[PDB]
Amino acid sequence: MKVRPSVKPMCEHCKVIRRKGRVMVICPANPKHKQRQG
Amino acid sequence: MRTTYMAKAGEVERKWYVVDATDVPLGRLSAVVASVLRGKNKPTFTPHVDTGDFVIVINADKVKLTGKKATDKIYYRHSMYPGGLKSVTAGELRDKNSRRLETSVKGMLPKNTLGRKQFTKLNVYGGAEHPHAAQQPEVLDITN
Amino acid sequence: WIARINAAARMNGLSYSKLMHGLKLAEIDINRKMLADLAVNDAAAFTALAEQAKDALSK
Amino acid sequence: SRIGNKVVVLPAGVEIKQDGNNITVKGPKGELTREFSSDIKMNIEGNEVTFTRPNDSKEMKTIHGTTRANFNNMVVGVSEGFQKALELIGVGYRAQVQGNKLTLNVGYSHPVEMTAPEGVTFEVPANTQVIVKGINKEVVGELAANIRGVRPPEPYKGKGIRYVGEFVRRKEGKTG
Amino acid sequence: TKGILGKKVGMTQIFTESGELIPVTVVEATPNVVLQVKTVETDGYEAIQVGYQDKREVLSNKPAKGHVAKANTAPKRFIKEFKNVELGEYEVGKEIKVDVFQAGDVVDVTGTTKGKGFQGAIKRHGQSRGPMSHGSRYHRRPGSMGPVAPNRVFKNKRLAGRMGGDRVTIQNLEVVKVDVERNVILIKGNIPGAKKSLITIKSAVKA
RNA sequence: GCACCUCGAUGUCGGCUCGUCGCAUCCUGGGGCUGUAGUCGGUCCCAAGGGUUGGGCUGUUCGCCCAUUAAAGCGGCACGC
RNA sequence: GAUAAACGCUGAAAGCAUCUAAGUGUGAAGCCCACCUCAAGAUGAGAUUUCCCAUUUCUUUAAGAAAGUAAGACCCCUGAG
Ligand SMILES: [Zn+2]
Repeated sequence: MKVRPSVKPMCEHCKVIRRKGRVMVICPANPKHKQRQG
Repeated sequence: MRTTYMAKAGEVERKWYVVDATDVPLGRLSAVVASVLRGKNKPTFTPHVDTGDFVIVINADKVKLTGKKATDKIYYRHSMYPGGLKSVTAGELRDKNSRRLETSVKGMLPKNTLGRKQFTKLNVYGGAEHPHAAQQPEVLDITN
Repeated sequence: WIARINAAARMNGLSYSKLMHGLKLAEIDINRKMLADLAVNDAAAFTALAEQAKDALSK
Repeated sequence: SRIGNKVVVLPAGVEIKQDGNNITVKGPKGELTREFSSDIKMNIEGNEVTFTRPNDSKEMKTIHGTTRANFNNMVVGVSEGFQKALELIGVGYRAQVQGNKLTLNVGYSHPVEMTAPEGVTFEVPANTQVIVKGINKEVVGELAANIRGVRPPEPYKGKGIRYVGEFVRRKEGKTG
Repeated sequence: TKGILGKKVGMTQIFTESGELIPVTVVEATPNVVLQVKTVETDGYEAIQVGYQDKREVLSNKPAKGHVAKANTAPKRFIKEFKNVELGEYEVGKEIKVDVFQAGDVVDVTGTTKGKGFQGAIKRHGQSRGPMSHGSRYHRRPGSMGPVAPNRVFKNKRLAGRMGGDRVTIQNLEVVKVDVERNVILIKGNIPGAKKSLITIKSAVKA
């Protein structure tokens, strides 16, 4: 993961998902773009 | 000096009530039950004499906790030793010791020597049955 | 005397304050000491007063 | 709700009860049962039964799609069943069945046993490929995923267990 | 499950059959009378009373001789219980002889310790000294009572107060012999207890 | 920095004895990414349960050095007593 | 046994996708047990086994006083594990 307070897409395939009181960025394009807010 | 009834210790007749707890939250059960045990809703106060009643509480396993607080109202105890907080409980006490959830009414009363007498008129049973059927209790509806 | 009036007023369905508004519309002005003694002893007279206070604010 | 209003075509061998909130489905293989919310309503008009609901909420739309997709899973699982076949690359890895005991020689010093619940079998045609069958999708998915977690693949040669069609990436790192 | 009380005699040595020296304690026993059987229907749990010695008849009471009298023995001193046993198999008034621990070999020994009076704060807890020279005056003291800020003293700051008198188990010891004709179990190692005291011997909990 | 506070009198920092708490974690425990072949590693997330060495030179807070160890944590408690 | 970070299964809102809102799991020396000890002054003072069964005064019979006893304990004496 990368846990940052600020979260943006990185690629064309980044999709923003809320799972709990949180914001995700999930990519099948790379595993390098996993992102948390925290 | 004039005329108001300062009631005496052996004049007040007491009663026995049954109060269900099927899907009512903690605050409002405890509110009505704690207003009962001081002898309110009777015109014969003193602020001395135990003019209260007797409350029996049935189905303590089925008390609502609204929204969250199921995993959240962490109670706390400390035991006078260093490093001694024990936050063991949660909303777990609905399952184990549903009698103990005898804290949210023990808070609601004064902490005199009448808030220790009037606490010993609760009989909170987690199941659905009296052992006290020999004393002929009555039922209270709650639209309160 | 307010607490005793509240108890014996809730015994007749009236809330703890609407006796006051109801009696002051019906022009009845008892001290609350005497309402306390009647609310303890004279249940018939207290129900009479409570029914006139029901009668006043039933407009 | 373009899934919340698609028609559920029941083939031959569909027997449906209504018991309070229970909606039980019999048929040629299975007897799957659940419960649902009172905000849903069944239908008649033989064997294509759809759902229409009390609307005018904020949601309007979630439970529709979930109940239609879950009953299509119900009806397909009673009719046909489901297959999620796995493989074994990383040459020297085996899979053997004595009844309901999987033995997986995936390179440990063990082996690895895997038991089974009732409605799931394990078919082993050859020493690589393993097939999982049954009625539900959830049960089959959990068992297949528990098989995958024994040795999931690697990005360097690609050993372990896959799907039939995973896309396992290969990072060709040097020899140092 | 298996349980025999008894006494404490002393310390010996034993060559085993390979020829090695082993330190060995000596525990006696007697006939071993079961006094009551406690059931869930009357007591809420399951246990067995047991007691080992023979008083004279001068040294008991009419309640004690009424309590013993459903087993037809002399009044007995050291009455205790045993939990965690699946009953069956136990009449009122049997004898649980020394035969039970032939190949038990893994045993918890629960004595009661000695007593040593008032002693210092070192001998209870192993707190070290201060220096005995270079001008000091702090030879054998119990330290400092804590910090300044809380305006009190915390609990468990250990000080003087009598050594010994409390009961102590020791886990996982071995059994060497069972001498039925002399009523003696031999145990490797070290048992907490003064002589002539009680010792309970059980099959160990930790397998 | 200011001067509310203690001048009919409140002792300075190290060391000895004795500890206790916080987590922005030194080791052990569970994970995610890698410019991760292996053995090693780099970074980040969870986590306070226990443990954290003897010496040489300085009055020493600092420090440097020898030999070990899984590791030789940072701080508060009147810069603890 | 329930969790943390993390990993999923099924599934829509959003005809796809998606660990999540409905539903259902894996998951650490950490939490609660399991191991040892204290523990009914736990004034909410718990439970079981065994032992012991009646004079005078009337005060006006009330949970009255007074007196010799039963089961049993103590005073005193020889002592130490
Ligand atoms: Zn991307």
